[PDB]
Amino acid sequence: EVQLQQSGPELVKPGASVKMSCKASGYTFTSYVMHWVKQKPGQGLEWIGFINLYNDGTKYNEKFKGKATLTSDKSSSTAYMELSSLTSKDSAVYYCARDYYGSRWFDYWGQGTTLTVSSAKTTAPSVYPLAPVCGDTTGSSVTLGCLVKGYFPEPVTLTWNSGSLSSGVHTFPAVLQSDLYTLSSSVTVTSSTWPSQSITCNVAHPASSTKVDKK
Amino acid sequence: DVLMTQTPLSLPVSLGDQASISCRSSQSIVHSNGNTYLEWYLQKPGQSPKLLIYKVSNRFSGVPDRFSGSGSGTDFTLKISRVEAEDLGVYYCFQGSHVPYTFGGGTKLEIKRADAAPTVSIFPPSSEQLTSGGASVVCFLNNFYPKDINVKWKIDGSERQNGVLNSWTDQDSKDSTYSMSSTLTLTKDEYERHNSYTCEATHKTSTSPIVKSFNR
DNA sequence: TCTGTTCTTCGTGTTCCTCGTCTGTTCTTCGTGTTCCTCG
RNA sequence: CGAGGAACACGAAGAACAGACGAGGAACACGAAGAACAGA
Repeated sequence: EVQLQQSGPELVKPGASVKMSCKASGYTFTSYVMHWVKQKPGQGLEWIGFINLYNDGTKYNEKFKGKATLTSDKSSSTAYMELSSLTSKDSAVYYCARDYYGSRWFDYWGQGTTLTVSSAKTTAPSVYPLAPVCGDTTGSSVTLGCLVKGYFPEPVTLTWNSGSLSSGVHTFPAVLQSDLYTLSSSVTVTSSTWPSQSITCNVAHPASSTKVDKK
Repeated sequence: DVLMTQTPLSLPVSLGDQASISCRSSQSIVHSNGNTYLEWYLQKPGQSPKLLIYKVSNRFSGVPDRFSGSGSGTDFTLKISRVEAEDLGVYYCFQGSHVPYTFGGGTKLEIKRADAAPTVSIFPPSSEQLTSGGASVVCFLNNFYPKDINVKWKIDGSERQNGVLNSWTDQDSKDSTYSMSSTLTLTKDEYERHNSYTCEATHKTSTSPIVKSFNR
């Protein structure tokens, strides 16, 4: 059981400095190399760096030299980045990595974080239940959902009946452009399940709201 | 600089057929030891990716032996047969030769199945948003099997692709298809300049584009 | 033109630290082969 | 006739030693590539 853990989501201001802590379990630390990979969605992944845990050989990429700093500590069993020269194009997922040979490949990976850059202000979301055209069941199956508008932070996590309804569901992404986020989800449910089984949309949101809306 | 060529960008695979994927290098791959060290990684959507193939054909301790690796030179292949359901995700190959140890992306798994009929529905906006001076028509068009879908929006016989946002989804775990959401967002004074609202889609099973117009 | 020195990239050789690979050697156990002994 | 214990082996498992390979940094005497303050 050699797995890794990281911190949670992070929101940062432009021009600031942010940190990464990386913990693991199982075997020793100073015998191996910690390795480190970047991922931005919709685009191929990219290696960042590596640090050996005995001599601390500091070397970054041909582009990322002088940009991010890589350190570690053995007593806390932790690896550390500090990120500066911040800008909004790197709001993405960063991945900690365990070496298997001489900083040459990777064998297991941590969970990484969502490092996001803050813009505008953190607003509470506006949720709207999707109302049918005719109301009651007027066909073989009916369609319902959830329309959410006007929120800054990404953790707007959409649950039906507090974690249920994993079948016949359409989870949907959010749009980061202009700091205007729209969430639109739809569920197609059967004809004889309308008046008793009214499935509720649920936004889980730590900075703003734990909101529940019933149709 | 390091570039990699993903000539199998996508692939047709159903549950039980074969496939071969050739990650291709721009230059040679040889090392001073005479060997090459090429690695392929698997990501199921939801969890962190893990090591699958580490040198060419030998692998990680505890993986199934059903995948296989081969090749030497500038293009390197992996072969699979009798494809299961629990090994879906995205594959990655690592460049083995040059000094900047740059990753390589763009190799994903695609489940083959029969095509699916469109499901079209229209949502006029809720009154809470109508009290705020804005409105948003929603057209949900679901169960699209291929990715060549062309959407249009019409408002009283007039073509305007303005104020329109669109939302996709990835490969479903159980439905194994796509889904489509289209929102047209304007103000309430910009709403009631016209009456009928139309969403139109271009699919391949429906040999004519599907047109749906509602009134309120 | 160089030195007192400082800020950076690449080698000439050695050692320290960790590791994945390959070859020979040795100890124990197992599906079992050679003589003695024993078990029905 | 079937099998087991004692010393050796066809092949396999756990372990250790000896040598070599390369992978990553550290230290030292010297070489190449750009520069600056003062001195001769």
